[PDB]
Amino acid sequence: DKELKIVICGGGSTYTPGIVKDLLDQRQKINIKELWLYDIDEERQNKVALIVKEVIKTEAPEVVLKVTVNPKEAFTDADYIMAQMRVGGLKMRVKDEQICLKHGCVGQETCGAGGMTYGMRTIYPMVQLIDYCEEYASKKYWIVNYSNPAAIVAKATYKLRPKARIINICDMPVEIEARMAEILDCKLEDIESDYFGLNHYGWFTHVRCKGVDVTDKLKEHVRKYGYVSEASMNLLKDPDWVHTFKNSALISSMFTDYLPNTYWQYYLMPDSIVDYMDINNTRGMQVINGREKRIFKAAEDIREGKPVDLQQFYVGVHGKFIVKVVESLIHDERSRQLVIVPNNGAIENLSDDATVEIPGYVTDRGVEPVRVGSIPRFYKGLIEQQDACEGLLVEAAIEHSYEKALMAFTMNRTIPSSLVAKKLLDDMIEANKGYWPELK
Amino acid sequence: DKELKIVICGGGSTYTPGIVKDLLDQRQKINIKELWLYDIDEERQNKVALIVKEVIKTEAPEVVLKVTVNPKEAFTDADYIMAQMRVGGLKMRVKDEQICLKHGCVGQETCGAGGMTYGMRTIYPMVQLIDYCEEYASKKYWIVNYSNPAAIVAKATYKLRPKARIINICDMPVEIEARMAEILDCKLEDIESDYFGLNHYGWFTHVRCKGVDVTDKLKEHVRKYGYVSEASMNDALLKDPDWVHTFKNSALISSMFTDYLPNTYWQYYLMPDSIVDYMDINNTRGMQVINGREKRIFKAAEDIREGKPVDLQQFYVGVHGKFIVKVVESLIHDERSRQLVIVPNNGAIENLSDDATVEIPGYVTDRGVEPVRVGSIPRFYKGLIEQQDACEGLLVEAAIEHSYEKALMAFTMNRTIPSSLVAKKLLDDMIEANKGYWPELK
Amino acid sequence: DKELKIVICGGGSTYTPGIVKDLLDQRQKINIKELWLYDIDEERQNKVALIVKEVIKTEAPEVVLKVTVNPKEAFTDADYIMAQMRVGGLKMRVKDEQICLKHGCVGQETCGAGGMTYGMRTIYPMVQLIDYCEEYASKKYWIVNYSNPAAIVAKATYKLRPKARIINICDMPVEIEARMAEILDCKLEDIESDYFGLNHYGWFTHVRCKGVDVTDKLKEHVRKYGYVSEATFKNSALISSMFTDYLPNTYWQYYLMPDSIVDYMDINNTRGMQVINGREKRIFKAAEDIREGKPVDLQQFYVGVHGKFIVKVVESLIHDERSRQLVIVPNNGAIENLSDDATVEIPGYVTDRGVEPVRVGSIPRFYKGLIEQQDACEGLLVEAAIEHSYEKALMAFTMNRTIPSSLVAKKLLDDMIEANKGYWPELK
Amino acid sequence: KELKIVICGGGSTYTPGIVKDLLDQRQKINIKELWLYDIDEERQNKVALIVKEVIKTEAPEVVLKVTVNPKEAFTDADYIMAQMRVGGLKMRVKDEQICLKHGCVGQETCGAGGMTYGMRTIYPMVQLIDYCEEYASKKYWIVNYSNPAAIVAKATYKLRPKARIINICDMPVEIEARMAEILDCKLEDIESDYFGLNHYGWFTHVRCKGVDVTDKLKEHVRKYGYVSEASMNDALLKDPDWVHTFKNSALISSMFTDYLPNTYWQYYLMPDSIVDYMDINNTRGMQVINGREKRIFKAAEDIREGKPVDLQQFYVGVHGKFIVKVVESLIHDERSRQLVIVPNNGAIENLSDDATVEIPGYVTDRGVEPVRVGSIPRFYKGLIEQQDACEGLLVEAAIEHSYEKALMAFTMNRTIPSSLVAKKLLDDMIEANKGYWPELK
Ligand SMILES: NC(=O)c1ccc[n+]([C@@H]2O[C@H](COP(=O)([O-])OP(=O)(O)OC[C@H]3O[C@@H](n4cnc5c(N)ncnc54)[C@H](O)[C@@H]3O)[C@@H](O)[C@H]2O)c1
Ligand SMILES: NC(=O)c1ccc[n+]([C@@H]2O[C@H](COP(=O)([O-])OP(=O)(O)OC[C@H]3O[C@@H](n4cnc5c(N)ncnc54)[C@H](O)[C@@H]3O)[C@@H](O)[C@H]2O)c1
Ligand SMILES: NC(=O)c1ccc[n+]([C@@H]2O[C@H](COP(=O)([O-])OP(=O)(O)OC[C@H]3O[C@@H](n4cnc5c(N)ncnc54)[C@H](O)[C@@H]3O)[C@@H](O)[C@H]2O)c1
Ligand SMILES: NC(=O)c1ccc[n+]([C@@H]2O[C@H](COP(=O)([O-])OP(=O)(O)OC[C@H]3O[C@@H](n4cnc5c(N)ncnc54)[C@H](O)[C@@H]3O)[C@@H](O)[C@H]2O)c1
Ligand SMILES: O=P(O)(O)OC[C@H]1O[C@H](O)[C@H](O)[C@@H](O)[C@@H]1O
Ligand SMILES: O=P(O)(O)OC[C@H]1O[C@H](O)[C@H](O)[C@@H](O)[C@@H]1O
Ligand SMILES: O=P(O)(O)OC[C@H]1O[C@H](O)[C@H](O)[C@@H](O)[C@@H]1O
Ligand SMILES: [Mn+2]
Ligand SMILES: [Mn+2]
Ligand SMILES: [Mn+2]
Ligand SMILES: [Mn+2]
Repeated sequence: DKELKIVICGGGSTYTPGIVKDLLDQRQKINIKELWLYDIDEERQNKVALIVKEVIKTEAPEVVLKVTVNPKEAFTDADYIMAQMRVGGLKMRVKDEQICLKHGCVGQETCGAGGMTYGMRTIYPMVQLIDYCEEYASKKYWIVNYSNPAAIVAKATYKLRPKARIINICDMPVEIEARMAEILDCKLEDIESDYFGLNHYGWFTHVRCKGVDVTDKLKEHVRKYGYVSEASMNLLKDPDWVHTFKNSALISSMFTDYLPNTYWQYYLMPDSIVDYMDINNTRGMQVINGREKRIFKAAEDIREGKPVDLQQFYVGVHGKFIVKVVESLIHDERSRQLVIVPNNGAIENLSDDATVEIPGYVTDRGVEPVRVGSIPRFYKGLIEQQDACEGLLVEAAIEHSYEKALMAFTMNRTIPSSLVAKKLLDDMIEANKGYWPELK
Repeated sequence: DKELKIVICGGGSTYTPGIVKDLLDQRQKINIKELWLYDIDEERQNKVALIVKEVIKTEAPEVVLKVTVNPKEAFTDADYIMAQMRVGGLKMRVKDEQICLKHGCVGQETCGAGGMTYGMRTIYPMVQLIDYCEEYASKKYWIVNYSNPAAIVAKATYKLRPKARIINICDMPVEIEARMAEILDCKLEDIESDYFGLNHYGWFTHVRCKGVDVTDKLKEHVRKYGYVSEASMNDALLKDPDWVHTFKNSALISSMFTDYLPNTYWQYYLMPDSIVDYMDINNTRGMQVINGREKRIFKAAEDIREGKPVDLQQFYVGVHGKFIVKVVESLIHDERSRQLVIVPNNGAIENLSDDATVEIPGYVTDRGVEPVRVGSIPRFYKGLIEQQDACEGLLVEAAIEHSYEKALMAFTMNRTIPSSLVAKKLLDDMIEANKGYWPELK
Repeated sequence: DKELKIVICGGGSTYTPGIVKDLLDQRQKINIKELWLYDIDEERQNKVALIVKEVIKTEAPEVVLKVTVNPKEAFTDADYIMAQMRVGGLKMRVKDEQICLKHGCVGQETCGAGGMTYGMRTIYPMVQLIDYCEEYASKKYWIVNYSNPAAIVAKATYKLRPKARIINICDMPVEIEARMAEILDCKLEDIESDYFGLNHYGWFTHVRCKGVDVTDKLKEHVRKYGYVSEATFKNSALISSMFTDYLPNTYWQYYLMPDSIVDYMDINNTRGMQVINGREKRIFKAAEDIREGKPVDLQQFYVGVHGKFIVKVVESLIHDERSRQLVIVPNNGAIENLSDDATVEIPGYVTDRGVEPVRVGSIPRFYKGLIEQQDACEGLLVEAAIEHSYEKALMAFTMNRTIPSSLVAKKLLDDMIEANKGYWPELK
Repeated sequence: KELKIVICGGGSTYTPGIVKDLLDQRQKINIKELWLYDIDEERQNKVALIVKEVIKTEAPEVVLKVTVNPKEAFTDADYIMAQMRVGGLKMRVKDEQICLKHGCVGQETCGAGGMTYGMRTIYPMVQLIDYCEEYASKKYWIVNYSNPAAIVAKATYKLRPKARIINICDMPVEIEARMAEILDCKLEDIESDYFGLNHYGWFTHVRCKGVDVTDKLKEHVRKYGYVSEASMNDALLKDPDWVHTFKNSALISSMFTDYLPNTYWQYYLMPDSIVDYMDINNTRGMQVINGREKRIFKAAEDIREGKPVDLQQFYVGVHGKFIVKVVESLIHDERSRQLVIVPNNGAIENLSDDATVEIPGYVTDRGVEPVRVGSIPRFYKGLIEQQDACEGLLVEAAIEHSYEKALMAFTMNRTIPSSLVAKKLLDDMIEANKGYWPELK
């Protein structure tokens, strides 16, 4: 009910225009006082801010915009801080994907040796974001972080800053039930699923469209066509997410207990992913020539006074799900979202420091995670491997240990051998000088 | 959208006219096809049914009322079963309280040896209620059980019938929240608290009115006056002098242990000395409700049969009916209401065993309860729950395995019982007084 | 092997003449270079030391005796320190038992409010003994502590000094094993039992003499005459009859039947006064008769399997003999249904590097609930020592079974604070 | 008392060795009769010939009995030493052939080959237990040292929890033999702390006569591995594979510097180096056909003709002595501290209860008393948890007759790089093990 200072950490992001409009679509419920754009790359944010200035003009010209690179200005009296940083940028992302494919391992943004490399670049910058809000922001601030790797960052931030008023979320589960809703002619607001596992490492146990269970109806379709549908093709315009949503067919057919997350293709079938990818045109290269080009081109058109199509960025359930989390934090709406919380008994046969991705009711005081219970053996063993992998990686950043990171690389299902882990690790240390913590 | 068949298991209860009116007040949200009153005592239920018909005639005359003692006719195609049975009746309640006071122990309805005795009378009759609904009722039935002892029956029903579509609740925390509403001059709708422990064995960690945390302000008042305010005296529950003494005893407990606001029933566990002296062997609490709540509900039955006018607002008091109807209503429309229910732990409270039936906040869905991950509790409250959970656990094993030694272990474990020697003299006294109600113990 | 420096922490104890002789009997295995007596009451230690040298020269007059009160003197290059201290002495034990009987509670040395009060006196003096040896003693020293209350001391010292080279034992399980052997006509060295629980809070699950299990024959006799045989003890016949699974520890007569003990105890003549005018007075009169040249009987102190059990643990630490004993150890999964920081009393193999406890497994519900209550009771009392909290000490008093209510617990704790000023830590 | 000793699997190549090491303790083991039981009648009698001349040269007063009847061999049996290899030494070859056909490691106990070998031995082991509970002495003991000990011990405990069985393995003792040869220490004075699964553990501390030598061993093993100069003289180092396995541990000990690794970690941590090293037309299972199995059938033919046999070629290795010491400890209650396989149940706190871990324990006359070792670090918890789930899912596939549980188990295994490869390996193992594997719907 109070005027709120909304701060976007990483204003120069390609998702910034879409986030703002989805935040402006909920104006009558979120009392925006000042919309702040914060970033460490000034000239990059200035170009993206010109689109935000046009998104504000076309949707709500009364919203006051603020752009800065000083953390004191951006975070002083900050009420809600939606974090979406990419440490190193997309240029460092293709470096992670090239080194992995050079050694024959999968090169992904969040999975495999690439995601582990991206993680240790984001651990300490995220903690610095925590300390910024603890010093300057409101005493009851909130950091709705959806920057990747969510599994490693949430595990690192919980062990380093346990008292941080933070909520780590991901939209990949929301994107899957967006596909699941179209398979059934169901509307996305009427969908709801039970879920467990780590980030990019979970399963849909039960699905229901408006209270009526559905899991069997979806299981039959996904095992035959995957998460694609005849209406899905109308994000599905991207020729790479059509491969991911289709790849869920073989996984859901071999293991028939639950409906799988699309990120299981990189762990269950890494040999097929390696042959599918191309080191000369990695996914990061595909978005530099795609999403990032179309947002720089739109910034140049605004400078040239030419009309821009602002609906390029108003796509996906990405922005809608994040604003709902903020909206539930403001009015205590008790929204049930698949968020990432410390376990501490939520899943009994898992460790306490494990950051599981489970359903929880978003209160104004934080997430109230639902007690899930015990999980089967096949899913405990997979999570125990990744949880130890992520845990050894965090401990490598805390202790500045080379062996701890080497142990974490060997633990990953992507890395096939202890010898490959050492050769992959030594290449990342060379390519992350100035980003990674120094290992001894 | 679907017409529902609501069955009140135990229609001859003193709370039956209350919850019937509280159920009729939600007529737009609960589509009542028929209202069924089931009981094993035909004559007692027919007298209460006279008042239920008078309540129906006053609030909603379009609701058809069916009264029966046949379980197959009562539970066939049943949609929602609200259990409020008292195995042995108030007759056995005064005998449990008198036997305890005869041995210098706290004789309470649900706490101490009287509660454990009342529990063993209710285990198998509750299981028979479950098998009735599994066999006769709808495949999506729900048993909103609020019969006591809710702690023992929930742990027993979960072990014997784990697949039962049952939800065990209690109004004692809600009644405490009503007092906290009066102390703060806050509306009960705006109240919400964090809570953990067992039934009649819990603690309020945080309490907030309209989202604003008011725990520190409440414990300031409770430490000096207890759960009693000057506006609390105006309501109907605080008319009973036993409830005034019961709420005002929380001042000592909230002053010695300053972490949380205690549940009211800690009066008998933490202070059995001050309770054995306060109670009267010749006028126990069960005797008081016989000369009070039970007397005034069978008087109104005779007044109805004599044409004299009956004051129906006698039984419309308390948050008893309002809380139980809200649970069923949240089961029908999937309202996701956050209530303090009794669920199997299974990691909800990490320091406790899996089969511990803890009383924690949960969201009532049309599929059951989704309990929130409470986490770890400090040492002083773990050790207290570990003792009672072992006590209640050994008592459930005594009913299943028919073991006399497990029952002696259950009585020895309880905090009310001072020694194992008193536990045997009390147990053997309960064996004879409950011949016909208890399971055989070899 | 190496000539070792044996130190007795508490030379003014009434047990010192017995421990010394039991240690001299194993002189062929324990290479003693000099026997030390450490204490803080040099007036009391010098009188008991007169009995020691007379025990020395009547058993082995070639070992060197040393009597000092300087902590650096006694613990420098010390290889084995045998702690038997009693903080407050026997003059405060009588006050712990009188205060409990003032409120109608169990007035015992180690069980109830008397035990918790005694435990709060021994925590920090024990920590100081640890820090004395960590800097002055040998880097592989071993502290064999058997000073009560072992349950509260072992839990407090393990949380405060986790890396302490300490072994907490108790002869009460061995004394029961002695009376068991007398029932079965068995040699004490041939008896061996499986055991679990807290110190003075455990049970005998299986007992065997010469390999043959004799549990059923024992509990037949113990249910009739208790642990007493034809060749406190007799009270265990009721406990073994009401609960038929295991053979109980004798100390369960205070927790399972507290009010029955209160009717048996006389406040004007407590147990601590029986030893004042009994064991303690026979030690000082013996030292008095030694000072006057009167011939003394040194065999009156040689009684008991008390000293022989503690020497056996030390000998097993020296030569790595793998002696299986009932030792108080940190749980950490030895009993699954108990917390990690629970100090369980389970059989373990005494090695040259410490005790290797056997994995016991899960215990049934009735014994878990009783242990969980006492473990939380002792855990809260230890937290009251570290955090200096009056509410934590009140919580621990309320948790104890022998306390009828929290009302009596507050009146009981307040009386203990009045009588233990100078021994207890501050409680805000 | 007089004891009836039964060797389950008399046709084994280790039968003459364990008989020699059993007769060396004839004063500590009162042997009433020595029984050789097996299902292969023709194979056992040939191996029984060597056993007849072993007893002739050592203690000709021992009564020898051969049979193929379980009621004859197991009635009144006091101690049974499990030694079976169901399917034979040639089904082992096809395990190591199919694995290398898909580019995976082909090992007797590790990878898809060991999981396949395990599924063959689960129900035969359950039948051996039910044979003894029904026929043998009421206080019988089964000293099981037949592989895969990890999967068998987990399956036998979940199916027969009250079985009087003790699962052991000489691999830690074979390493302890090598460690003793590096430090000029005697094997009787060696003693080590150890945790993990069977062929999946780590040596945390090592002592020679009670003095820690772990840092001194790490200095040598990180350079030459478990290979030393005195080790070469031993008969096991004359095999070219057992030298490559003991020197391969140099890298694993150099990368993970916490503990000394079990030599079987080369198959889990290095599936690239092993598949490159293995020859598909001459696997380890083939090297024992024309190697160990040829030297024992040569000796069996030498006896029936009259030619005197050299029996000391079967009298090498810590395998037999370590097994006889365990059974001797059960008879006289010697409390021998051995590295055995027991149900966890809190022994390793941060592991599941049904996990069968390999930890030190004191062998009494009533079973093994394992020591409480506590929690293990994160890197070693995650590795064991993955293998524990792998072996757990494989045991469930045997009990529940589920094809999906088997596919889940083959996918969890570290040596299998993909679910696609896990499905292709499982389908080939099903066809090759028809009649040995249970049905998988
Ligand atoms: N979890 C999910 O479901 C999900 C979905 C989409 C995007 N994301 C995350 O969104 C982020 C942005 O993606 P993008 O394609 O727009 O990236 P981008 O590289 O185009 O932009 C990232 C922005 O972050 C800024 N930044 C970098 N380090 C920073 C720091 N320490 N503090 C503040 N700002 C910093 C950069 O300067 C840049 O402006 C990534 O972390 C991505 O993984 C996550
Ligand atoms: N959960 C709580 O906090 C809470 C609050 C109020 C009441 N209660 C419980 O409500 C119940 C009723 O209280 P009351 O004072 O109105 O009781 P009451 O004695 O006046 O009436 C109880 C009724 O139950 C019937 N009954 C007994 N055994 C039965 C069986 N096996 N099947 C069906 N009906 C059976 C009796 O015949 C009688 O009609 C008690 O169990 C009481 O403890 C619980
Ligand atoms: N656990 C068992 O099985 C077992 C058996 C018998 C006795 N005990 C305990 O062992 C101890 C034996 O002593 P006792 O009963 O003969 O009493 P005691 O009073 O005769 O001797 C205790 C000695 O401890 C000394 N002391 C006090 N504070 C000290 C400190 N800080 N450092 C060193 N010495 C200190 C005293 O001055 C005195 O000399 C007592 O605590 C007794 O209860 C335990
Ligand atoms: N400590 C260890 O872990 C260790 C050490 C050495 C050998 N082993 C195991 O020893 C076993 C034997 O090795 P080997 O090379 O001598 O084998 P082998 O092939 O030479 O002999 C195995 C014998 O088992 C018999 N057999 C098969 N099924 C049987 C059944 N159901 N009951 C009884 N006997 C049966 C066969 O007929 C054959 O005679 C293998 O399982 C091997 O892995 C393990
Ligand atoms: O019947 P009474 O003794 O008045 O009890 C009144 C009731 O108060 C609350 O509702 C408690 O939760 C019940 O357990 C109790 O029965
Ligand atoms: O001191 P007493 O009354 O003689 O007690 C006899 C001794 O035996 C008990 O078992 C305790 O271990 C000692 O604390 C006690 O001193
Ligand atoms: O490869 P092989 O010659 O058959 O020997 C293999 C054997 O050697 C190791 O030392 C292990 O102790 C055994 O478990 C294994 O089966
Ligand atoms: Mn994501
Ligand atoms: Mn109640
Ligand atoms: Mn003692
Ligand atoms: Mn082996």
